[PDB]
Parts: sequence; structure tokens; C-alpha cells
Amino acid sequence: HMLSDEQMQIINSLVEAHHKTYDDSYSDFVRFRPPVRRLSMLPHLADLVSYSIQKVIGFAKMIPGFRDLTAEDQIALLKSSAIEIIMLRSNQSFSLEDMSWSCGGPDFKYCINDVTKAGHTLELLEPLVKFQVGLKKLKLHEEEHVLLMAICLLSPDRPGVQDHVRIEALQDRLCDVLQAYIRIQHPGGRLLYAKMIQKLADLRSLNEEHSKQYRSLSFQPEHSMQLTPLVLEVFGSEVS
Amino acid sequence: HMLSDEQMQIINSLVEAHHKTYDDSYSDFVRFRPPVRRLSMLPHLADLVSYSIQKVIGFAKMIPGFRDLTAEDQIALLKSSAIEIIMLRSNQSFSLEDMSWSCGGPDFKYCINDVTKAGHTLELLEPLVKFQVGLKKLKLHEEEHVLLMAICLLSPDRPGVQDHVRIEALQDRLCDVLQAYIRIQHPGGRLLYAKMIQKLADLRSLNEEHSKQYRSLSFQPEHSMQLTPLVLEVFGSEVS
Amino acid sequence: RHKILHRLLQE
Amino acid sequence: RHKILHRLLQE
Ligand SMILES: C=C1/C(=C\C=C2/CCC[C@]3(C)C(=C=CCCCC(C)(C)O)CC[C@@H]23)C[C@@H](O)C[C@@H]1O
Ligand SMILES: C=C1/C(=C\C=C2/CCC[C@]3(C)C(=C=CCCCC(C)(C)O)CC[C@@H]23)C[C@@H](O)C[C@@H]1O
Repeated sequence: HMLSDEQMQIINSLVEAHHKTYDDSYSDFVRFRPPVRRLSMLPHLADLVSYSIQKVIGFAKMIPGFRDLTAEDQIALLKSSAIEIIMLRSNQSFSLEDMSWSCGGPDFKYCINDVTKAGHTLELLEPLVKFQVGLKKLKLHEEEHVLLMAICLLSPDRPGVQDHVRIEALQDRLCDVLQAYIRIQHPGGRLLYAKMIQKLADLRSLNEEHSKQYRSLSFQPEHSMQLTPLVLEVFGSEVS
Repeated sequence: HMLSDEQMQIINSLVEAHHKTYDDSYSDFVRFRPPVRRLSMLPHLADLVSYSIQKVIGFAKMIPGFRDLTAEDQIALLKSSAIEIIMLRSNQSFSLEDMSWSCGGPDFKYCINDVTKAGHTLELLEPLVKFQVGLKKLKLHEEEHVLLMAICLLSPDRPGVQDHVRIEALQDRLCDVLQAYIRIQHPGGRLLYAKMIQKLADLRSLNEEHSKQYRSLSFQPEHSMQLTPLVLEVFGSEVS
Repeated sequence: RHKILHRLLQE
Repeated sequence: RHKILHRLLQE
């Protein structure tokens, strides 16, 4: 009926890791190629995603146990889950009133039409926006938001992983913390854990659709030349 | 004592090719990652160089005979000479009064200190600035400026070329046009042709030094990740 | 293999 | 081969 010391330490280390890799000022966005409103938003959104990938890597390096994995498993987990963590962490800037991501200014307010001008279609953007709204309606505590990103990253059912038992044990330990936190600290969160696990399933569907549309984008050199080396490396099909 | 029709057609096609790939407004520069004044200028200057490489490719495709070469020779010539043509074409924005490149605004005014903040040292920048000033003092006609870029690009003594005789014949035809133009149309240009050929030798020295410093830049992933895919492909060591 | 160069070099 | 990832993943 209460969390242990080792479990609250996991929560503390995860919250601090998120505060160190997510800047609420969005002042770094001025360093991206500016937004233009064919595929006029691709340069800006490619820099946005690339920048966010660096943050997800920094967040991952501070998750307990992730750094003790082999370098190959760390890469396999990051490559398969990078786009999902980005969709997850972007809920912090998503607004139900605007149905868009607001990052401090009209130039950094991204709507559905802005992502279509980056080579993507509604068959990805409709479920994406439909994913952000119900995740926003869940009204997760920050402790639950960061736990869900950690659980998503430490998923064993991802291509390329070798130590299935070591990573599953990590993910199980994070799930028990999340269940216990919601039980003790979140009133009325009786149905919340199931709803959070369902969002992981939605992320797999969003991940599959993004990879399909990214492949078509990356097969045209006039578009793939607008991407960044980190985006090409992380979303690329190279296997270790 | 006068140029033929076939030679003035070469001049016309070269001048038009330069007017189609060099915009004097520099309005596209706002789309680069903004300049910051470690290696704070690398993102902006990498976008500047990458953008300029696309222009040099467009210029090359309109040189008479270049497009009839095999795709491999075109790539070999572009990869070895890209940085030289960029140094050549940048004289148009270089100013003796400022000893810098002015591209319409203080944010797009690049001095020697700005390039040091992109990973380069004075052993490249001192000869580079010493190359721009004497090239500016030559006071080339636009017909001579574009002929020199064409001659530089169609050099046979470059790694990877296979059809040595076909490209040398092209370069020889361009040199006869340049000699004849200076003879007939440039008063007092009696010593100019030799001075222009000497600048080609200086470009080889500037090219060697840039490749050395680029290699050190590209071997550190934290810096090579700030480059563009086109820069990595053109300056890369891949051989066809 | 010179993917961007090949695309930019063609019409 | 995962060059940028390896660098970013180390200290
Ligand atoms: C990133 C973050 C943010 C927004 C994410 C968005 C909105 C724009 C479209 C994005 C970036 C998505 C997409 C697809 C387009 C880009 C993918 C491409 C074209 C490179 O394949 C999924 C997440 C969406 C801003 C902030 O929340 C930080 C977070 O970290
Ligand atoms: C390009 C053009 C211009 C400037 C070129 C410059 C000034 C800045 C430093 C540059 C770009 C150089 C250099 C080295 C730094 C960048 C190389 C790196 C870091 C990518 O290896 C050589 C030519 C120099 C502006 C305009 O003239 C168009 C032209 O087309």
C-alpha cells in the first residue's frame, strides 16, 4: 500500500532524466532550419526530429539498467523506439484547445497541415492526432509520463534485441512501479494502467505507419538530402 | 584577331549558366541554419557549402560537353573540384574593403573568424583570403570569371577520371576561348592569362589543405553530424 | 553510392 | 556503422 525506497529512487532518477533532456523554453528551436508554409516543412521538421532523437538518447542513458546493456541492444532499442518516444514526449506541447503542438510562438506551432508539407499523409496524421488527444485526456502525472516513456523504450519485442531476459526484467520492474504509483498516488486511476498499456499498442501502429511513409521519403534522393545524418542513421535499415 | 561564332556561343552558354545558378539577392540564405557567433558556425557554413554544391552541379550540367561524359567522370570531376569552384565563385561576394564575404546583411557577412568557428584553421584561411584578394585584384570580366570556373572543372589531372583525352580536349577548347577573349576584348590583359592559370595552381593547394582539415572534422561524429548528406557524399572518400 | 549526385546529375 | 549513435551513447 506504499512504494519502497528502491522504487521511489527509480521515479526520482527518471523525472530528473526528463528534466535534463526536455527544455520547456524551446529556445533551441531557433537554430533549426526555419519553417516554410514542395515539402517546405521537411527541413524544419527534420531538424526538430533529429534534435529530439538526441534528447531521447540522453534520456535513455539515464534510465537505470539501460547503460549496463550491450552497445548493440541499446542501439536496437533506440532505433526501433525513437519515433515512439518522440510521439510520447511531444504530448507535453500538444494542446487540446489548438489540436496542435505549440512550442512558444506562431512559427513553432505545428498543425496537421504542417506535417503534410513534410511528406506525410493523413493515414499517419489522423491516428497521430487521435493518439495525442486521448493521451492528453488521460492527464498523466509527470511521474507516469516518464515511466511510460521508459517502459516503451525497454520493450523486449523489438527487432535486433539479443538479451531478451535482461531487458524484460527491467521493463517488468518499471511496470510494477507504475502500477504501484497509480494505485497509491493517483486517485481514480483504477482503469489508468490498462489505458496506458493500450497506448503502447497504438504506438506500435503509429510506428509501422511512419516507417512506411519514411521509406517512400528516403527512397527519393531529392527528399532524403533534406534529412540529417542522425535521422538517416537512426531511421535507416542498417542492422548491427 | 577576333572570336569565331562557335567560341562566342561557348561564352554565351557559360554566362547564361552562371546567371541561372548564382542569385545576387542571396534570399535563399535565410533558409540555412542561422549563424552563431564549440564550432558554432559549422551548421550555417555547412548549409552554405551544401547549397553552393547544388549550384556548381547545375552550372556543370550546362557546360558544353560535360553532360556527354559518362556519369562516373562527371562525379569524379565534381567531387575533386567542388570546393575549388566554390572558392572561385565566392569571389563575387568577396570585398577588398571588408576583407570578407558580404551576402546581403550583417548576419551573412563572413569573416576569417567565422570560418575558424567551423573547425578550420589559419593555415587554410590565410591562403584562402590571400587567394581571394589577388583574384579580386585581377578584376576579371564576367566572361573570364565563368571561363575560369569551367576550365577548373574540366581539369583532367583529377583522381578518378577515366576518359583523359575527351576531357582534356574540352579543357583545351575552353582555354583557347579564354586566351582569345583576353587578347581581343580585354585591354592590358597581356599578362592576365598566365595569372589566371596560376590561380588554378593555388586552388589545388587550397583544395589539399581543405581536405586535410575536413578529414579531421569528419572523423569526429559530433561534428560530422552537423554536416549535410550532400556535403558528406561530395567530400566523402567513396570511389565509384 | 553517390545517390544524391546521380539524382542531381540527371534530368 | 551506427557511428553517430555509438558516439552519443558513450561518455
Ligand atoms: C518532437 C517533439 C515535438 C513535436 C512533435 C511532433 C509535431 C510535429 C510532427 C512530429 C515531429 C511527428 C512526425 C512526423 C514528421 C517528421 C518525420 C520525418 C519526416 C522525419 O520522417 C511525430 C511527432 C510530431 C515538440 C516538442 O514536444 C518536443 C518533442 O520532442
Ligand atoms: C560559397 C559561397 C560564398 C562564400 C564562400 C566562402 C566564405 C565562407 C567560407 C567558405 C564557405 C569556405 C570554406 C570552408 C568552410 C566550410 C567547409 C566545411 C566546414 C564544410 O568543410 C570556402 C569558400 C568560403 C557566398 C557566395 O559567394 C556564394 C558562394 O557559393
